[PDB]
Amino acid sequence: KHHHHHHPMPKKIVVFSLAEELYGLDIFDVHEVVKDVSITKIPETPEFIEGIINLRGKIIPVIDLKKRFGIGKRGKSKDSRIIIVEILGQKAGLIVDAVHEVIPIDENSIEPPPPVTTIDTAFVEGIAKTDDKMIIIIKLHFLFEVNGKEMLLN
Repeated sequence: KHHHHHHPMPKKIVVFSLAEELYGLDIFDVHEVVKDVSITKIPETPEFIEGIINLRGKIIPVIDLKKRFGIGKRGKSKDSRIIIVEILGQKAGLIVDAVHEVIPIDENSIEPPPPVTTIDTAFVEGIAKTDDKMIIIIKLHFLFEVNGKEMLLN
């Protein structure tokens, strides 16, 4: 890849909400955003695996982040979406209450989480701070890892 230095190209975070809290992902990790509809529940899976979607002929497992993180089960509406990401070279869907904004940030303002924070640090890449808000940048790596093994993943 040939890079350009003509003008500043800031880190852009897609900010979404889960109940009363703000979370983010780098736009680079956001492949697409689909509506939170027609999730087919799959028997014998963990509760946080809401099910699957059929997206253009591909099976995509969808996680409910509130169930994964232990967040209050409030905030769902028509604004709900499924953010398509890639975890270990596989497509995955993350349920969110809404994509609110896309904000530029200095990557160097992102702080490592303390040992114990809003959600398990296993799920936290770093902590950014916007408006007068805390934004946890989610780490995608282990979202599907149940004990030593990946569910519906690998």
